[PDB]
Amino acid sequence: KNHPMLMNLLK
Amino acid sequence: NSPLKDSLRPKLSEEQQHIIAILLDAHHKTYDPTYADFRDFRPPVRMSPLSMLPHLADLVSYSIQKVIGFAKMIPGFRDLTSDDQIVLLKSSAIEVIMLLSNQSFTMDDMSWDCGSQDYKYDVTDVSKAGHTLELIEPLIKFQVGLKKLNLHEEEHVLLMAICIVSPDRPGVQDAKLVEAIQDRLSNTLQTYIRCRHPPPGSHQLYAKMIQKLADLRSLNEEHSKQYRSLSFQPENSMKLTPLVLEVFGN
Ligand SMILES: C=C1/C(=C\C=C2/CCC[C@]3(C)[C@@H]([C@H](C)CCCC(C)(C)O)CC[C@@H]23)C[C@@H](O)C[C@@H]1O
Repeated sequence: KNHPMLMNLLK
Repeated sequence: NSPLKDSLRPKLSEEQQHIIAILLDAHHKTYDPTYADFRDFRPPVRMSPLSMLPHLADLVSYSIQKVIGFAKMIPGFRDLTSDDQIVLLKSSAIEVIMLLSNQSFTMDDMSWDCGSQDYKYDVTDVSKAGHTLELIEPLIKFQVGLKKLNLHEEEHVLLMAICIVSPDRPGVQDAKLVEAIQDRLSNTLQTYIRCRHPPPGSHQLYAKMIQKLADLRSLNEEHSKQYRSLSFQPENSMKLTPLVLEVFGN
């Protein structure tokens, strides 16, 4: 579903 | 005493104390009780329809970022796949925000008081963000019931972590691993209550806390319903933030 911002905050 | 009998005696293990210490620190590093950053949000407007949506959208978006930071520090959380971390945060964010907010909530007038009149939110403010009593009344009831538990901060942060790492969340892949992570936290909480929470406050406290998790699922479901209705209107969706759209839905 692509969650770029969530994905980036989780890095 | 036999090894069995002695083993049945509850004791907070060093690892369990360690878990509590990490979660307390994580909360310390992600919840600002000075509320200094609220200046940064679009201004609250209290009078027009949805006049409080810009401000409360900004508050919520800010708080989602804090929830993510807390989640990353939960022992075990980062051993999950990226996908599972994402689904757990998407599903729990609103619930953890509701839990976090109990810190500013006050039963003096049943509002969320963040240090100044500008940043004091009551049921009228929430309705002016596009929500109805169907959510707001149970939300207040929840805040009251949680406040009545008079949780130790230790219990508060354990509850938030347990909320986040729930195996039955929609989209969860490795439910078995999420469950193992949660169980370590749940056992830590149960043992903390037995050894550190003196009666009568401890009476059925764990069961009461798990009931609050069930309450949060119901609040989550209703919020999602009202949010979908709210965000269905493009002019409303325009007032949200990119992070809120990504997490709560677009
Ligand atoms: C955020 C925090 C705070 C309060 C939370 C509130 C009070 C106002 C209404 C809110 C924001 C509820 C609303 C139903 C959520 C509306 C969100 C949206 C408009 C996008 O559908 C959820 C939690 C409630 C203040 C402080 O405790 C930090 C915390 O972190």
